[PDB]
Amino acid sequence: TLTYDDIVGTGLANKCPTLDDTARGAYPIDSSQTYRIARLCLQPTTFLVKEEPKNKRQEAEFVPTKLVTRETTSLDQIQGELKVNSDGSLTFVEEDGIDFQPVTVQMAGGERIPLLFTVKNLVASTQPNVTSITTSTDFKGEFNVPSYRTANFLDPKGRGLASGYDSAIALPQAKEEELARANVKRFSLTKGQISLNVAKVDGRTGEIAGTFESEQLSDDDMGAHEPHEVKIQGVFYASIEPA
Amino acid sequence: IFGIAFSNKRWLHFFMLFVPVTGLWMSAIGVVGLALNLRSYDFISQEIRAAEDPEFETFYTKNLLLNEGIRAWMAPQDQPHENFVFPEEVLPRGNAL
Amino acid sequence: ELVNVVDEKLGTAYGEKIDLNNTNIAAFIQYRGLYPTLAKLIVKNAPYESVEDVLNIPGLTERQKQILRENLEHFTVTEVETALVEGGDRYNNGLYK
Amino acid sequence: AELTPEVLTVPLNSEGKTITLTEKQYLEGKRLFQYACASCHVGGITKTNPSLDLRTETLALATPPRDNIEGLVDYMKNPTTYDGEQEIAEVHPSLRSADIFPKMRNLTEKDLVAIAGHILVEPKILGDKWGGGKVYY
Amino acid sequence: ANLWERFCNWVTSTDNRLYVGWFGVIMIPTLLAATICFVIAFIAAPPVDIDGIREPVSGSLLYGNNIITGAVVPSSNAIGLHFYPIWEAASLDEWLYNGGPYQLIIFHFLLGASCYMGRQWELSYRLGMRPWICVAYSAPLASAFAVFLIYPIGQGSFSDGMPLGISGTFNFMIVFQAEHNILMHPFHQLGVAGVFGGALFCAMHGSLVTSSLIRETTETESANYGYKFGQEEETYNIVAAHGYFGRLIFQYASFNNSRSLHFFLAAWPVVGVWFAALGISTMAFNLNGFNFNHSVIDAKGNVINTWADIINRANLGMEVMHERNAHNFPLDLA
Amino acid sequence: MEPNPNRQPVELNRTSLYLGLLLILVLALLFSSYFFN
Amino acid sequence: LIYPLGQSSWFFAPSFGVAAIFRFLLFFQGFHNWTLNPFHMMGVAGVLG
Amino acid sequence: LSYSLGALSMMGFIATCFVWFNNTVYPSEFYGPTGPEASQAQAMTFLIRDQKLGANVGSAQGPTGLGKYLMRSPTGEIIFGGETMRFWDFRGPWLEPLRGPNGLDLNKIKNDIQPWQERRAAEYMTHAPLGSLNSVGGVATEINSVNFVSPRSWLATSHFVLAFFFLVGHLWHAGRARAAAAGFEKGIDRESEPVLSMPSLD
Amino acid sequence: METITYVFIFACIIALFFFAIFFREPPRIT
Amino acid sequence: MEVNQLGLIATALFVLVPSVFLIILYVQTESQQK
Amino acid sequence: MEVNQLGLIATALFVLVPSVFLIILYVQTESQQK
Amino acid sequence: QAWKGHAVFRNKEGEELFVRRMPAFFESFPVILTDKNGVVKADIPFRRAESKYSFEQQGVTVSFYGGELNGQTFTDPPTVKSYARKAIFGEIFEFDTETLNSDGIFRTSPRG
Ligand code: CLA
Ligand code: CLA
Ligand code: CLA
Ligand code: CLA
Ligand code: CLA
Ligand SMILES: CC(C)=CCC/C(C)=C/CC/C(C)=C/CC/C(C)=C/CC/C(C)=C/CC/C(C)=C/CC/C(C)=C/CC/C(C)=C/CC/C(C)=C/CC1=CC(=O)C(C)=C(C)C1=O
Ligand SMILES: CC(C)=CCC/C(C)=C/CC/C(C)=C/CC/C(C)=C/CC/C(C)=C/CC/C(C)=C/CC/C(C)=C/CC/C(C)=C/CC/C(C)=C/CC1=CC(=O)C(C)=C(C)C1=O
Ligand SMILES: CCCCCCCCCCCCCCCC(=O)OC[C@H](CO[C@@H]1O[C@H](CS(=O)(=O)O)[C@@H](O)[C@H](O)[C@H]1O)OC(=O)CCCCCCCCCCCCCCC
Ligand SMILES: CCCCCCCCCCCCCCCC(=O)OC[C@H](COP(=O)(O)OC[C@@H](O)CO)OC(=O)CCCCCCCCCCCCCCC
Ligand code: OEX
Ligand SMILES: [Ca+2]
Ligand SMILES: [Ca+2]
Ligand SMILES: [Cl-]
Ligand SMILES: [Cl-]
Ligand SMILES: [Cl-]
Repeated sequence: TLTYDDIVGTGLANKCPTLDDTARGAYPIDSSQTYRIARLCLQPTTFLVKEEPKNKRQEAEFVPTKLVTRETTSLDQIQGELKVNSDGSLTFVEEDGIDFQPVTVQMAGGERIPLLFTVKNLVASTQPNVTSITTSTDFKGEFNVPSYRTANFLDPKGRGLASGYDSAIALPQAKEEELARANVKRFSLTKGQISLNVAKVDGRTGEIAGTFESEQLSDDDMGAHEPHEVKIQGVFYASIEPA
Repeated sequence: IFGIAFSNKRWLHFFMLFVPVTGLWMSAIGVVGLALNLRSYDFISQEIRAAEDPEFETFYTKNLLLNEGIRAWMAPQDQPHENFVFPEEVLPRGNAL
Repeated sequence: ELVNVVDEKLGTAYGEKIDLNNTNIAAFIQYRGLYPTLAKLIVKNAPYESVEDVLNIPGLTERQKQILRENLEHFTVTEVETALVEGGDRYNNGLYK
Repeated sequence: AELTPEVLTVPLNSEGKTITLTEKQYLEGKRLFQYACASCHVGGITKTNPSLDLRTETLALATPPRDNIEGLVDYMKNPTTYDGEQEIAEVHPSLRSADIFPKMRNLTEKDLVAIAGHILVEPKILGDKWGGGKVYY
Repeated sequence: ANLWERFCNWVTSTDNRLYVGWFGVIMIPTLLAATICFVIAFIAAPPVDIDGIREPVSGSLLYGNNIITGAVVPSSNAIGLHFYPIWEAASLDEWLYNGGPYQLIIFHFLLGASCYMGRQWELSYRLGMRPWICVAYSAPLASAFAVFLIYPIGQGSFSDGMPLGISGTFNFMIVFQAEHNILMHPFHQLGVAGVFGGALFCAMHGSLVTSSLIRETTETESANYGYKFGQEEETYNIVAAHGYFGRLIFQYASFNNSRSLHFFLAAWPVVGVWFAALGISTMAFNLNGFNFNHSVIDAKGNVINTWADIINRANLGMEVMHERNAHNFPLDLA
Repeated sequence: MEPNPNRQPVELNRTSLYLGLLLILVLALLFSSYFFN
Repeated sequence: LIYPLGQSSWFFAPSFGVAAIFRFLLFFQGFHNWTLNPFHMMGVAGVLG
Repeated sequence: LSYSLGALSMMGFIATCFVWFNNTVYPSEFYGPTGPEASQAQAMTFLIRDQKLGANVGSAQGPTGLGKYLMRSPTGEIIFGGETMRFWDFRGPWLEPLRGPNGLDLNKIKNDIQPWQERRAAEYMTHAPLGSLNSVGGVATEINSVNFVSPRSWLATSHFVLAFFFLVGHLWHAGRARAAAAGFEKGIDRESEPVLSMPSLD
Repeated sequence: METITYVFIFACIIALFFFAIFFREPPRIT
Repeated sequence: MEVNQLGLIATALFVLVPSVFLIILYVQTESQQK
Repeated sequence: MEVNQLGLIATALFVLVPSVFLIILYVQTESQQK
Repeated sequence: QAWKGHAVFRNKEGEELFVRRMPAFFESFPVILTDKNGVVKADIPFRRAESKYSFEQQGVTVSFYGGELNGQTFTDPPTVKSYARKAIFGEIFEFDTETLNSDGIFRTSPRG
């Protein structure tokens, strides 16, 4: 059993727990029992960004990127209700946890793409009649993506939404109109989508692991520019419990 | 050690006069400009870029934020004849502080 | 046409009263008996369609209900503003003294 | 301007009674406030919870009221949250928790009165500076 | 001689145009690495997240800076005092984002400049000189250590090291004033006496030697030709110089001993600058300038401001505005 | 060092300076319109 | 002399005092951005040089 | 003497760092909190305060996008946020009970913080080793009131100054010992000036 | 164009260092 | 008029560089011993 | 970046004019009789 | 190009408010409006969370007398704020910034 001193500085703290190859069982759902996910962990392994269409207006592709913010990317210690629905589907209702990470990835050529990688307010559901969670179970749902910066954030010229100057004070007599988009900060709130694909189940412990893919918008710099579309792929771990 | 060296003592000692004397004279010229508020306050190209691009930041833009704090926080007590009253809500401050 | 949503909110009742749906929790220190116990319950159980709905929070004591009734005249409700409630800002909005 | 008997006259209770502190009590109050309280309450603010200050208007709206000698002396024995709802001796210096806040061990009833009087007199001298924080420095 | 013996003879050779020596064996590669990285970073480095808040600051010329605004930006606050060599990053792109060039540069520089100091001792020894030029150089060197290493150590981050740039230097100074009231610190005051006095005595010595040059030339030529490199006789009249300066003030305030005078010239700026360095190096552990905020109080207890309180208001402006998105809690504790 | 015997002095007389300056100035007068375009 | 003469009054000259002079330095930073001035920069090089 | 001056200088700088960072052989009970300790204690204090008020401190996004109270270190460990991100290597008896395998544990934070931890964090936050030369406690802009400079600051600064001057003494005496041994500590022999027998550099 | 200018001046200064050191007028004892 | 913004420095350097070359050569010819 | 369009010529002439003055003087010194 | 006219600011109660003018020392200056006796009545806040004097709260309006805007009144906070920002400079003018590609930053005159 590993301690903090065993883990510190290794990179392991940013990894989700894994289950070994023998974990191909089934976890029974008693539809009379209430359930929780006691720990949901999401470890991203790839960030893909949709290239901005040249103007050909064909299918713009999601391209690889380089992570520049180090091993600071995973979502973990997330908990919430696991409802059993009348049609036998399960719905996870995210309540709390370390459910976001600012992440900066870099495109070929240098463009840096910050995003708030998140599952905030995740509501994810399985297919109907899931009498047991098995390696055939999947969860699909949506989450909230709030502005990457919150309302106090001040730009390099001191301008902000809930604080800061409301004008370009270094250009006292410039015409305001051309600068409105930079001067007037806006707070973004959009939706993301995620699929959780169960690959491993320990029937005895209630532990499941698999792969995920999420799609969401990146940072829009408080309304100063257009966000990019991001696709995040990785592994996940969850512990299901009666509660 | 350094690649060059004095070889002429008369030059060496004249240079010792020249350097600090010339420095002080230069600083005086700048202050004559400041008498008129004729400052090197800004780089215009910097400001035009930063006004349009909220992700553009340099140590130059950072120092102006400090200057704006100095001005707002010190002026009412430093310039009492102006009778400045700056309500709490107008004072420039970053997060928390 | 771009709007600063916080400035705009200041022209509503949010700028006049404690908005049970938006105002940061320290605002409840303004009135006797509200902080921290009721303040916590109010923020935790927001949003409210009307001010009186604050009386419907489960577990309240009769004393607590009466304090709430005496303080409804100091409360308002407006639409939830994402910019004011994200970031856990209702609990800590980056303002100290 | 002087530190007059009137400046030194503060509310004893919520029932209209006042007490006039002596100059020596004022000095003792400053000293004892510095000794036991100023590490968190310098200048009338509160470092570990800036939402709550020691301004007289703030103390008046506390439950029970704390804008008088009795209210403050009681606070120093049995501190509560601002609504009176929980007793916080376990995390706030008090006579009741002198075991865990050892600086409270040598404070006498007379000392508490002096500290209380300091808290009430100081804003009468300093105005907005008391509980104002850095803005008013 | 074998190869090692020959190599040693060349390294320590008094005949090399630039002295190498054993300190130089470390100095040369470290200073070259620091110089090359600095030049490339100053021209071409992308923005750096100095304060670890995903708010990259542009330091390089190609990314919108001029000579005055440009810098190599300190490494990320997320790194702190962690050692961040290139090989600890997953890629050069990550290394650059997090301010890796700053650490590479300042560590090679500090090593190289320390060896520069040793090398000064070393050559003085080979030439049969007295050894203490290197002790004079310890003053600027100590100052560089203070701003690039000791201050970061005390505050817990290389993100608080002085940036390698003109405007970044001013940023460091202003924030230092806010956080330590350095102007009110006696070690910085000794530093000012050291450099103002150094300049004064530099001009003084220059002017007095120049004033008493012995006539060896005509008016149509520089008086500098009146001195020949390596001549045995002194080129000015120290007796006339002392005769002048002793009357300017009074006899006993003037030096008649050149060795004493030149020692004073060495000692005044060096000692002052040692105190400057020690000011930074001790404010690194937050023993700060004198604090007379509200020191003067009237009979009632009204605060009567002094100039110290006006300084305080300026400092507050700096404090509240610096790193405007980095603080979440009410006190700036490092 | 032992001196290099291949060294020669270089000259430009006044007439050649005047001819050269004329060439350069007239070329500038001619090409400048195309530089500004 | 020249500096206050260009300003509103002698009030803005330096006051003769240690802390007062420090105030004068910080005023020049906040109001004039005097560190950015190449004439001050040449002064610094001549003093430090 | 010079060898010993060099050694003592080295020891001086080590002692400076020992008293600045170490809280084992320099117990914070006696010496006050370390700089790293007090900064972490501040983050702990406000996490406790705001969580009592109902904040979910794990999911609270700060103005920059990083967690207001909690974030990841560059290797992923859960650490306090704000400027104290730099101090995540700090370890102390009042904080460690909240530490799990992956760093600060959110379930422990939500459920297991004891009043003695709140008190200690508040104490350390308000006895940070910052103060003026005349012993006015706190930040440089703080008003007179609290007579405090941490023993950690007194001990670190004094020993840096001492270590520095001892390095100078080392250089002074090492350089002099060399020159005296070789016989030129009093100056160059006018009739045997070494440079005069050396070939010109150019 | 600005960047080119700054780098150009810097490069000239570095070249100047080279000449000032290796191609200085040699100091001669008379 | 919308002229090429490099025309000014192009013309200036076109004139100055070769003119200076010639002036250098002329003056050092004059200063040679007669 | 929106720089001053005269900054390039200003900088170039600031360098070239005095540098050229010095080179002229240096070279004609060298060419004088030894 | 033209004087816009004299801007008169009023709050919801109809009291005349006066914008505090920028002194020459200041490159930037806050927007603070007082009544005739110097009491603060409205401002443009930096921090909004504890704002009490915002133009939105105080119902600040601006009416113009003389110049191009003579007889006009604006009540929408963005526009009223915009004119208040210009009032710190004193009388308000319309400028052609296009002809010279003017950058919005003050320069001295031949006197300076
Ligand atoms: C690297 C740090 C640094 C350095 C080396 C300098 C260096 C300089 N600064 Mg700058 N400064 C700095 C940082 C620095 N500054 C920063 C970060 C700021 C913030 C913007 C400033 C703000 C600043 C201001 C506002 C001014 C300077 C000025 C100066 C110059 C002062 C010259 C002088 O000696 O005047 C000292 C005074 C004199 C030489 C006048 C004559 C004095 C007589 C002879 C005294 C006689 C005394 C007598 C015998 C009696 C003594 C009695 C005793 C009891 C006291 C000098 C070039 C000044 C300058 O530019 O002036 C033109 C100035 O006004 N600086
Ligand atoms: C004089 C040569 C020299 C020296 C001293 C350094 C030193 C350094 N390099 Mg640099 N480097 C050099 C030349 C040198 N470099 C050259 C020529 C290149 C081009 C290939 C580079 C390219 C380079 C890169 C890309 C990087 C460095 C980095 C570093 C740092 C860490 C090195 C390390 O981890 O070694 C570990 C080695 C040891 C601990 C040696 C132990 C073995 C000995 C025998 C034991 C005794 C040593 C002991 C500590 C005491 C010293 C003895 C003393 C008492 C006399 C350090 C500042 C890194 C950096 O700057 O990080 C921020 C980094 O990323 N270097
Ligand atoms: C600023 C650092 C510094 C400098 C410039 C010097 C300079 C000098 N030393 Mg001292 N020394 C120092 C620190 C220093 N010392 C310290 C801290 C100690 C205590 C351990 C000593 C112990 C010492 C002894 C025992 C002796 C000297 C001696 C000398 C003199 C003769 C040359 C020599 O043998 O060097 C030796 C150099 C050192 C011991 C340290 C030099 C440190 C610098 C920074 C170079 C580091 C190079 C290193 C290989 C790079 C590490 C890279 C890393 C990434 C692996 C010369 C004046 C000799 C002398 O003649 O005394 C009378 C002698 O016998 N020194
Ligand atoms: C390691 C050395 C050291 C350290 C860390 C301390 C620490 C402390 N002392 Mg102790 N003490 C010391 C040595 C030390 N002392 C010595 C040598 C004496 C005999 C004089 C004393 C006698 C003493 C008394 C009587 C008292 C203290 C007190 C205190 C506290 C307040 C200090 C203060 O206000 O400073 C004020 C700061 C100064 C006076 C400035 C000192 C600056 C010096 C002069 C600069 C040194 C530079 C360098 C060494 C010189 C080299 C010159 C160069 C050219 C070569 C503090 C905890 C007080 C206390 O609180 O007790 C409970 C107290 O009342 N100390
Ligand atoms: C003004 C001069 C001055 C003063 C007042 C001090 C004072 C102090 N120094 Mg500093 N020091 C100085 C100059 C000074 N120093 C200089 C010039 C240097 C070299 C640069 C140092 C290097 C230095 C270091 C490296 C350290 C100190 C430390 C200390 C402190 C503890 C001293 C100690 O216990 O020594 C140790 C005592 C001895 C060596 C004497 C023998 C002690 C015996 C072995 C003790 C046995 C105890 C044992 C329990 C017995 C029990 C019996 C059992 C059978 C029952 C003390 C505050 C320490 C500290 O606190 O730093 C932060 C420390 O680590 N000093
Ligand atoms: C990639 C890119 C572009 C990188 C560049 C980035 C970057 C930040 C570049 C820096 C830009 C830069 C240089 C900025 C500074 C600009 C600036 C402020 C310039 C000042 C200009 C100026 C005219 C100022 C006026 C005041 C003035 C005249 C100052 C001169 C200062 C000066 C040169 C002093 C001398 C310094 C010095 C090292 C002297 C050494 C002398 C020497 C060899 C002594 C040794 C010696 C001593 C003896 O006693 C004896 C007996 C002998 C025999 C002997 O030998
Ligand atoms: C209308 C009426 C009443 C008229 C009456 C007028 C009248 C006749 C008066 C007579 C009566 C009378 C005398 C009254 C006095 C009144 C009075 C006390 C006025 C006060 C004046 C005043 C403010 C004086 C301040 C004192 C002062 C000038 C102090 C500064 C001097 C000082 C501290 C010097 C020491 C500094 C120092 C160590 C310098 C050495 C460093 C240095 C210059 C090295 C360079 C150097 C030095 C050499 O040494 C030589 C050799 C060479 C080579 C060389 O490089
Ligand atoms: C009330 C307080 C209680 C007391 C406490 C004591 C505190 C310790 C005091 C420190 C003692 C200092 C001793 C000085 C000895 C010395 O230097 O001798 C060396 C020579 C000997 O003098 C020369 O002396 C020679 C003879 S001999 O060498 O002495 O034999 C002679 O030939 C020559 O003409 C003469 O100039 O001194 C000089 O060259 C002239 C004096 C120069 C001043 C030295 C101080 C260093 C600079 C000041 C530091 C800067 C501080 C300001 C920051 C910017
Ligand atoms: C370890 C190896 C380190 C090598 C590093 C390279 C060092 C370069 C040293 C400067 C060379 C250029 C000197 C030209 C000028 C030159 O050739 O000087 C040579 C000159 C020789 O003096 P003499 O006494 O011999 O000459 C006197 C007679 O000729 C009278 O006319 O030296 C001085 O004048 C010393 C004072 C000037 C000191 C200037 C130092 C400036 C430092 C550089 C600052 C610029 C920074 C810009 C950064 C972008
Ligand atoms: O990083 Mn650069 O400056 Ca030293 O204090 Mn805390 O941290 Mn941040 O604030 Mn203030
Ligand atoms: Ca599957
Ligand atoms: Ca335009
Ligand atoms: Cl309040
Ligand atoms: Cl800053
Ligand atoms: Cl913080």
